Amino acid sequence: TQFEGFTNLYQVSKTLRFELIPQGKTLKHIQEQGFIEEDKARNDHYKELKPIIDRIYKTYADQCLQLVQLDWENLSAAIDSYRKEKTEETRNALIEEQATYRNAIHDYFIGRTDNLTDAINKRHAEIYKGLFKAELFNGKVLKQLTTTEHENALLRSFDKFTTYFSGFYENRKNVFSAEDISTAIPHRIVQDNFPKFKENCHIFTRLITAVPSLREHFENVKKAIGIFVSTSIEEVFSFPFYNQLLTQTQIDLYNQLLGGKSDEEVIQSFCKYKTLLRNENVLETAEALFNELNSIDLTHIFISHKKLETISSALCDHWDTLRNALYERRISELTGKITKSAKEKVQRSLKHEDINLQEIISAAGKELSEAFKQKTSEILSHAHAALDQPLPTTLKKQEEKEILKSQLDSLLGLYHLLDWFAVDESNEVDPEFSARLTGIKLEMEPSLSFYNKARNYATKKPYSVEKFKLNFQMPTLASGWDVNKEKCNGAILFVKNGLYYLGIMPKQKGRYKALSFEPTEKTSEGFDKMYYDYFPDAAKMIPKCSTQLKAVTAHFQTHTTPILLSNNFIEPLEITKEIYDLNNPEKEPKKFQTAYAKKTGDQKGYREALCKWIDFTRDFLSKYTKTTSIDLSSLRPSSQYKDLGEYYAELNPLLYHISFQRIAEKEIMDAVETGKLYLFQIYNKDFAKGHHGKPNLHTLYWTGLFSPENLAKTSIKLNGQAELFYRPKSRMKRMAHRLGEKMLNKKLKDQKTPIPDTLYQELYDYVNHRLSHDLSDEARALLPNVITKEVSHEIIKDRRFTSDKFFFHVPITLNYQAANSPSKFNQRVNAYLKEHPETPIIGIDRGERNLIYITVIDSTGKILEQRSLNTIQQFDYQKKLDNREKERVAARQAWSVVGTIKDLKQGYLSQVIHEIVDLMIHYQAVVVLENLNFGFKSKRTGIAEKAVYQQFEKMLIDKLNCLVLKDYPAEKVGGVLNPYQLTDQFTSFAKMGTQSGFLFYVPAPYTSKIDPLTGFVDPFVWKTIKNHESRKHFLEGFDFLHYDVKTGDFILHFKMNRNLSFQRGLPGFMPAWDIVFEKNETQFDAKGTPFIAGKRIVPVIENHRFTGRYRDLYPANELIALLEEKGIVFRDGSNILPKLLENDDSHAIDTMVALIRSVLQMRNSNAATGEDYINSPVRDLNGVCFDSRFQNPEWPMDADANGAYHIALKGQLLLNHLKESKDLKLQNGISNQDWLAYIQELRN
DNA sequence: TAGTGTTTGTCGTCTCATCT
RNA sequence: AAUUUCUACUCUUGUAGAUAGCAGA
DNA sequence: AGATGAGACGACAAAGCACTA
Repeated sequence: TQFEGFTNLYQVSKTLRFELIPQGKTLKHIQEQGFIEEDKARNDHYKELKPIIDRIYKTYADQCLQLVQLDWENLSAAIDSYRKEKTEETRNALIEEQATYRNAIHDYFIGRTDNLTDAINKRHAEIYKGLFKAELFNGKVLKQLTTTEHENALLRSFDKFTTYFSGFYENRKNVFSAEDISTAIPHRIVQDNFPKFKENCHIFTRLITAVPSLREHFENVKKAIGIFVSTSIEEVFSFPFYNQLLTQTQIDLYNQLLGGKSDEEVIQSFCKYKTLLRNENVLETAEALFNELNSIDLTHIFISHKKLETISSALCDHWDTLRNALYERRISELTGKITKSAKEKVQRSLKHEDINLQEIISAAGKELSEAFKQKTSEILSHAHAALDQPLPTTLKKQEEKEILKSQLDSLLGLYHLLDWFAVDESNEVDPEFSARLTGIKLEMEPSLSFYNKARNYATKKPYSVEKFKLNFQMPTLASGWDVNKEKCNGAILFVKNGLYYLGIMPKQKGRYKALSFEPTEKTSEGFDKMYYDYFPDAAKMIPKCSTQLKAVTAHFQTHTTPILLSNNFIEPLEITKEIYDLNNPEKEPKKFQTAYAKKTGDQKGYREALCKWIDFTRDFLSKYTKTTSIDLSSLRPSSQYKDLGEYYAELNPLLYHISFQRIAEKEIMDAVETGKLYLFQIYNKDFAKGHHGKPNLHTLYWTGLFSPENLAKTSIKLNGQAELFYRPKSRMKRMAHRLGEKMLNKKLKDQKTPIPDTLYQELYDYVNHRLSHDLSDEARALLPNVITKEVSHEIIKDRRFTSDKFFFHVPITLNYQAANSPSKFNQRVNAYLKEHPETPIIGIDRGERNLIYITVIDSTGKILEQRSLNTIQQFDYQKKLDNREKERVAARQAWSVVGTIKDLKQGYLSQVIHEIVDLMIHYQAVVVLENLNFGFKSKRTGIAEKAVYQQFEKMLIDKLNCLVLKDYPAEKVGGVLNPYQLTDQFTSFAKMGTQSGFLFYVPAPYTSKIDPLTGFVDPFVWKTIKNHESRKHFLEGFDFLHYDVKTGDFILHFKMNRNLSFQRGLPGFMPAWDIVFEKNETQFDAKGTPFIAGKRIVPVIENHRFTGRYRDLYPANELIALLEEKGIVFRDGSNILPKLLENDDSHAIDTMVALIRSVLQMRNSNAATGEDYINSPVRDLNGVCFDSRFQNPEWPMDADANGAYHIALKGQLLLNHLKESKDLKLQNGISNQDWLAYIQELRN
């Protein structure tokens, strides 16, 4: 099983795009006929027609909801039982009960409810059937039903033209669906409004029982308005009335009984919403609510569990403190022998329940109240200071964009604060507080969309990529390329001197005139027209065109003798009665399908019927008009065919064929001149006259589609259903590099270091002698290093959108001869890997000093190669460009900068995809990524968490589904004819497992802070130790600390069976460890650059601000300094820890604990001095601790090298587990304990 | 009494309940 | 600063890589 | 928690009907 055998496995479809350049006078004819303006009127009638069409849905849905009468008592009991017992049995009971009620509403729409009679029930089915297709435009559905006359007009306007309404049809199915989707009407009734209405009835009866005078008072309010005159106040708070609360007019009356594109558009709309917040006095109402919390009962003010961790991180040291403080106080009030089961019950309770504010204060201390008060006034003051601050006049300057974002941050900050409180009625919420909070919470709700709408207004490019499809009054334009359907579709392809032209023939003067081109000899100069000949699928076409004809069926039903067909046949086709009888039996399993043989066993009759059917099929192929000549004899004899499946799989490729015939140039040019044909050259900058160099992949697909070898034997299919588009020019400010100016390169003379953006713009302005300001000192120093360029020719920025452009979307099917879908791809991958035990591993990790780092390991774990992918094609992404982008973010903190950073990240990951696939193909290795489910990356990494990287994995999977290398020849596997198929088709981010073809996924955590020589990891959770007694207990856990006089290194023997309270719970292998304090000698690497052994970089300066700045540290030096200062002897090699405890000095003990933490900190980095390395605090079997500063080629170079290398080892673990296991299945994830045990057993 | 302009044929994969 | 169009770019009226479009979040 | 199973939807030429002479 060669690695090159992973090709032609399953079909893959791609949609190529091209820009159509009108040829000759075709643009003049199109403008004269007004096809573009009519299509613009069509796409704009879409929005005009959409509300008109919605009248049908609104009316029909409203009419169906008027007859709904249900007993909601069962649904209420399922809601009560789930709130009563929080068990998974009551949850599934409620989920099923909701699905039952949703279907009860759905049966009113489709007409399958027992509550309505057959006459009414069947009338709804006749409407719901044609409710999501072209029957909306017939007026038939409207004839069953309510509309303006403009409706008739505009619905008649898309008759036989419902293509644009495709996705819209799905959006309307989401409205009437019975599934548990929030877009639907049944879901809104069952799971949204009824729990609200059910809660309203409970709030009502509780108030009336406690305060009976409130009953007559509520009744007076209902009578004084005029709503629900036939219904008393007790009945509107009873379940049967909810059946009359299913329509908007009734919902509006119910709610009223309770209640009584441009720059200036964002300023006028926000200031209108902003000035509305003053009149409602929502700030004064909010400031009054949070002031109530100082005196009201806080046992009924509840905090949402979904926000408790966020509040803990915003008001306390960590996210842990609140959940932990509540845990300790609840364990403090348990009864009897507190087992470990009772503790786990308290843990699980804190994950999914709302905590009242009093229990939080009683468990966290008075310092939370001060944090709650300070944070509340801080947010309220910023929102108060932003409502009176006026917006600027325009968004032209960045200083004016900043104040708009600043005021939105204050508005979103208050909106964030209000979502701290639980909204669900499951808790005993305060009467007045919950009403006043819910009021201002809903009045601050539009501020969230205003934040996103405003950020999108200014994080958008100056373009306008909006386009509308062109139909040319052709309902099925470019639907199929077949020559027979050429007249009905009107779309053909040409090719001339290597240039591909698209031609379409519009209707002539409102009528269909067919252009009959005359083929000539190849010696005649002219175009070459594609003669697309197709026959979709024999399995469906042969019965339809031969024996499923209505005339044939009628003749056989009425008459018995065989019939002859002389229509659409070169020679008449003889059809017998028996072939029809076999194709039309009295049982569902026909004798043709394997089901008959499976359920009967009559193999002889099965084979005889199959042979007769195949003979009839061959005769039909011979006798049919279009297939009479297409190489029918190439098939194998009919007798030995096993089943119809293989015969059709063999016959279908032979039916499809593409041929080219020379057509005189004069005829095509005269057709274009007359207006009968619209020529369009297909252009993608790879057909330009200035082109030189390897082309795009889509250009290669297009070229190889029409290659002679592909024409002779199909491998790329030209599918139908093509589309044409048109993009109006969208220019708002035209800038170009005109002749005589001076262009500045965005790179220095080294061609790898990009200029900072602001410095580049300033230098470009200065070079053209058009800068008023003097050059800055840094810019002046940078100027000698930059290279400027003269303008040879004009270069218009964003020239793509300075003129109207046509477009052509054509789909292709790569690997046409393969199967429709992959069949157990992972099993084949595992078989290949098992049969090739020496296949290397590729590990990819996101570093911190580089965006993407990769290391490849062989079967034995040796590093074959470690490379940095932060520089691609002579351009530094991480070390230079992303650093300047981050500096610009820190200097301004705008939105457009963040958007540009995201776009740059996406582009860089695209280049990384190319590099990864290149390395894959070179090494024939299996690539191991990291699954984003487990762990998260620190903010120091260049790549974000799960946002950009997760899309990168999907893009890599898609690339490897059909991988073509442009340097490879077409014939060789990997070229455009035989692409590599190395991964299964992507389905979903959650659905993909630990393996996807040659892509493996291993858990992210525990891959970087690991000693590559020993597998040692820092076991202590330093956040646990806080007090002096904790430090004493931690320090007394270790066995001894004796100073080796001969080597000058301290040895701190530690056993994993100690200090379990401070460990992370991962023993692994190696029960005992020997932590070593390296003597600070100056070691030399391969390059000879000196470095101090044992050097550590620590950020601990102050307890809270322990990350302000990194500090140098050499643990041995200050260890011996402290020992000398404290008057303790250590040169004798005696134990030191008991002496330290005997000294009982808090400063010495705290410094010792800090030293242990620092020495156990392996990854030491300092961006200011360009330092990033890992130092092992323990010795391996060789007797030396790892030090990446030695730059040993066989060991990781730096910390990112460590991460990538250990990801590769995790992938190797998975591969070895596969190899040893008999079954071809990969273990679902690797446990941290299991991985640690494996690596520590391997290293030791 | 023609003639000019949407449905069908069966097979493939998806997609919600479901036996084991 | 020139792109089916997205990123980065310029000795090269273009370069390297990626690119499955339609409708809608 | 992996299955089978009924039902629905994509593929596209050509058969085959809705309007006009």
